[PDB]
Amino acid sequence: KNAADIAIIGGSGLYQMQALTNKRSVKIETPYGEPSDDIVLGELNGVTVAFLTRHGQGHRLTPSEVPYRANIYALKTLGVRYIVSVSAVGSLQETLKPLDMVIPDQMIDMTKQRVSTFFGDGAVAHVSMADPLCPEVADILIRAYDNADIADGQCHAKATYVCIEGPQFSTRAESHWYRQMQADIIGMTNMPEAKLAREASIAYATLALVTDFDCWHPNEQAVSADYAIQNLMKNADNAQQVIKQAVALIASEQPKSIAHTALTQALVTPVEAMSAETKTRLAALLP
Amino acid sequence: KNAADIAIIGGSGLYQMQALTNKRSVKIETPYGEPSDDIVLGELNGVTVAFLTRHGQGHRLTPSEVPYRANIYALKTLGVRYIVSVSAVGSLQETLKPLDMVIPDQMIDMTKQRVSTFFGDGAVAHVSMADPLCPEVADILIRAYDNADIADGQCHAKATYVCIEGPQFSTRAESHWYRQMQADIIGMTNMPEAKLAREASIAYATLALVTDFDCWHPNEQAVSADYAIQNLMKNADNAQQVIKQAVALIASEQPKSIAHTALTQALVTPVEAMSAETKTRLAALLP
Amino acid sequence: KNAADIAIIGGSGLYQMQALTNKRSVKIETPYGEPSDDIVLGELNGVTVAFLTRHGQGHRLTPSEVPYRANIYALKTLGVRYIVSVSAVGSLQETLKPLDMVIPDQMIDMTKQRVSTFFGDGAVAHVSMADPLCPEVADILIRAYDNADIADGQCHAKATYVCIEGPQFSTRAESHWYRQMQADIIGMTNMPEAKLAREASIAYATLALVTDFDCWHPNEQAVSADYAIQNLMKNADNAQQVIKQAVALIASEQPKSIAHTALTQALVTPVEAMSAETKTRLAALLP
Ligand SMILES: CCN(CC)c1ccc2c(-c3ccccc3C(=O)O)c3ccc(=[N+](CC)CC)cc-3oc2c1
Ligand SMILES: CCN(CC)c1ccc2c(-c3ccccc3C(=O)O)c3ccc(=[N+](CC)CC)cc-3oc2c1
Ligand SMILES: CCN(CC)c1ccc2c(-c3ccccc3C(=O)O)c3ccc(=[N+](CC)CC)cc-3oc2c1
Ligand SMILES: CCN(CC)c1ccc2c(-c3ccccc3C(=O)O)c3ccc(=[N+](CC)CC)cc-3oc2c1
Ligand SMILES: CCN(CC)c1ccc2c(-c3ccccc3C(=O)O)c3ccc(=[N+](CC)CC)cc-3oc2c1
Ligand SMILES: CCN(CC)c1ccc2c(-c3ccccc3C(=O)O)c3ccc(=[N+](CC)CC)cc-3oc2c1
Ligand SMILES: [Cl-]
Ligand SMILES: [Cl-]
Ligand SMILES: [Cl-]
Ligand SMILES: [Cl-]
Ligand SMILES: [Cl-]
Ligand SMILES: [Cl-]
Repeated sequence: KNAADIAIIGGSGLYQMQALTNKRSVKIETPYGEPSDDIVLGELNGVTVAFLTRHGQGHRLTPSEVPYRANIYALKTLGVRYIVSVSAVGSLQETLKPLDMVIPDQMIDMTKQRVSTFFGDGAVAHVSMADPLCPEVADILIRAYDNADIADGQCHAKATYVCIEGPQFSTRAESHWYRQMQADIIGMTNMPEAKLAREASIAYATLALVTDFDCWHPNEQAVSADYAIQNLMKNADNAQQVIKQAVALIASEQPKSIAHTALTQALVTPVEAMSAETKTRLAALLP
Repeated sequence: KNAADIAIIGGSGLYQMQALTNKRSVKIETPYGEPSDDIVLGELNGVTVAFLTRHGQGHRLTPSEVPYRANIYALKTLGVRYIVSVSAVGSLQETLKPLDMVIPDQMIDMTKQRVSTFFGDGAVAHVSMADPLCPEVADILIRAYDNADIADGQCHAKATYVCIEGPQFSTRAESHWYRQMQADIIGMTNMPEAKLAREASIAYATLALVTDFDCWHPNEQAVSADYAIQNLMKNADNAQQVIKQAVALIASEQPKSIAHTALTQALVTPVEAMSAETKTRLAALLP
Repeated sequence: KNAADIAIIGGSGLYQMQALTNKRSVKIETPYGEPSDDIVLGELNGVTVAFLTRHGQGHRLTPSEVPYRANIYALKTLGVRYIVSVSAVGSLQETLKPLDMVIPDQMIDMTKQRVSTFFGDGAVAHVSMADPLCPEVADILIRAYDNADIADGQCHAKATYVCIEGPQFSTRAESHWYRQMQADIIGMTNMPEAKLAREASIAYATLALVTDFDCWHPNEQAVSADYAIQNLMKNADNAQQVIKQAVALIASEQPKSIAHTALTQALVTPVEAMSAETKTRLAALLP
């Protein structure tokens, strides 16, 4: 009977959602192997939410090895229609400061080595990622931030997230180049997660937590190393207040998302043309 | 006795060449496994042409999983000296409109996960891709287009094709970025096909069929979804007329291509230095 | 008892270091398989240096298949604290001419298919690559060049190296694009080598040998093909004089490098949290 309309995918610094009631863990098997950790289900004011720690318990996974296809497939099997990804990012812009949040509206996928589709091997589909972060969810995030009355920082909307492979932080020349491409924040995880969520017909948007300037800033002075985890911990607690507010808005407003029908004019291979093995592997994504 | 000097690699919307006479299919085994489909051989005015459907019958393959090395190796075994790749593309430029054709002269390889050389594991070679689309074949395509007297659209030469991994269409920020890199059209398939054709000493050029603006255009209005396959079908039939004319010109003119000797000053490992296994795998490419 | 504080990783045209005395070869097993070739140990004026031919004997490896993790791991096991990578590059800038040397201070990793970290599968670490080429070693290289009194060319410092996957040389549009990103030289090998050296806490810098303009120059005239190996051979012999001088300076000056402590605030997984298998695989990199 385990079902949730709304999921939170928690990034660096988010290993649990403390405030959920009647917490219970579910191990979901998928055709893509195991998700990053058992998915936690609980209620935030009677609204059932699924919480998935992207890096697993103890932060055991690097961005490149996160099982993105299992995680999105598992959330699909729970009936999730809305995902909020909560991710630590570096800032590429002077006006986006540590402890600010950013709700990007665009993304550029610079990742190299990640499987970034559920398709292939028997089924062809080409979803549009023109608007890769659902504006109805992004608008909710903006009002959720304001509703949370956060003491530190501000929230910026309409930014571009560039996703890199990792795990190392960027060289200065790479940071300069991402700036020239008009990117605003940098992270390692929201691709291929945004692509996969779209293929799975799930509305997906990102609440980014600015943890520092990328390296385009000479952090050289002895005043940089340990504050950086402490601000990651402060960001994470601010993020929890924002999520509380956002879950409330999604539950009451239930916005229509273009993601919800993304597969239907993108699927090239008719379901009747798929092999038994292909249909079985794609079962939760197909109408 | 199955030999062809000229091959057409057909993209989205091109699953056959109807006009060829004495059609016959050949299954070619290669050291890279099977090509995308049986290669069809037939005569266009007594000129033997090989036709290969890049996506296989029924459009079964996504761009990332096309067996590019098998396809080019197989066409090499038939003695093909000239390839025309016929590919559906998105436009990144206002003046390149749906139903136009584009004959690019440059390419940028943004693909991530494709094996993009026949070399490695026993043999080292570094071919130049400075001019990655043979200008002698591109010039033939331009005159072929004019000779075909196409009713809809115009043909543009001297454009840059950016090849992305796919399968999803680009985000708006990615489209903006490709524009800033001076790319003109976007597709998913002509890399590594152009690199492999060059390593195989085969002259290779692209006839691109504009199927729509990339996403940098708000197709939002209900007036976009189904016309998009119908214009892909119109493009494909216009393309057939162009190919008819181009095969005629290549057959009569037999232009000299720099691709024809591309391997000879690029090969670092002397053939006498290769292992038996390496020589056998590379046999059709070596002098 | 085989130990060296300093290693030279030799690129195209560098298959040995002739001047070392009491040469002896060591085969090092690593958890990442075998290095590119047996590492040669010898003394340059009584200073022990390790010499590793990146492409193996006979130039047998392409850039994509070099075992970068084995090579860096093996040099770590010898106690190497300083690496000079000596690499052939193409120039993207008019003022960087064939036979010049370039000591870059920045790098952009455009490679696609290379394992670019020792981390994952049990251990998470995020080293900063903000300054990816140790300025203390780069400054030594500059003074080493001057000390070597090279007859042909000049040496340029403070350049950006863009690393591409290879093996083909760049299209003109790609060369144009790398110019627009403010890159100065192009090579195929120093990523992921620079990332891995940083994770291994080894100071790493590059002596780049300009072997020609990239393709952004019409080498068309019959005056280009064979001079290109002869200038690669002249570069290589100039490089040996520079290395002689650089080894001397590193040995006497022993500069402190930020690389030397790069792992200590970057490691996320506590050593006590790693599995036996993970600790064993990472043993030489861990404190
Ligand atoms: C030389 C520039 N300095 C070094 C002292 C830094 C320092 C930290 C980062 C971080 C970062 C990551 C985790 C915790 C704190 C930080 C921080 O900054 O202070 C980053 C954290 C994320 C990030 N995004 C880039 C992929 C990925 C999330 C970029 C980051 O860049 C940093 C640069
Ligand atoms: C290799 C990458 N190229 C870039 C254009 C593509 C992209 C899309 C298609 C589509 C297609 C594209 C967008 C949305 C829906 C479809 C679809 O398919 O429904 C197609 C849709 C139908 C189709 N035919 C298969 C024979 C239908 C007769 C072929 C299609 O080919 C495509 C090729
Ligand atoms: C939001 C922007 N709109 C959505 C309604 C579109 C719509 C379609 C495409 C297509 C496309 C692909 C197959 C059939 C028709 C189309 C079309 O456009 O109408 C494309 C087809 C190819 C293409 N190249 C990009 C890789 C690959 C061929 C890009 C395309 O971009 C499209 C954007
Ligand atoms: C790792 C990537 N780097 C970028 C410069 C390269 C690139 C090319 C070569 C070549 C080379 C380059 C272009 C055309 C022909 C050759 C060739 O090789 O014939 C070489 C050609 C000969 C050669 N020697 C092998 C010991 C010949 C003595 C070494 C070569 O090394 C190259 C390295
Ligand atoms: C059309 C442009 N012309 C063709 C005649 C060339 C010619 C050579 C290169 C070389 C190159 C590589 C090995 C030996 C000599 C050369 C050379 O140039 O003359 C290169 C050698 C390295 C290089 N870096 C690019 C990856 C890699 C080392 C780029 C190179 O670009 C070249 C372009
Ligand atoms: C997925 C990519 N994102 C980009 C910011 C990152 C990047 C870094 C961290 C770090 C981190 C970052 C930089 C330097 C040291 C660390 C560290 O870790 O010591 C972390 C350091 C500690 C940590 N906590 C694990 C639960 C400590 C409580 C989490 C960290 O998460 C990171 C995430
Ligand atoms: Cl932790
Ligand atoms: Cl920092
Ligand atoms: Cl179809
Ligand atoms: Cl459309
Ligand atoms: Cl050689
Ligand atoms: Cl040359």
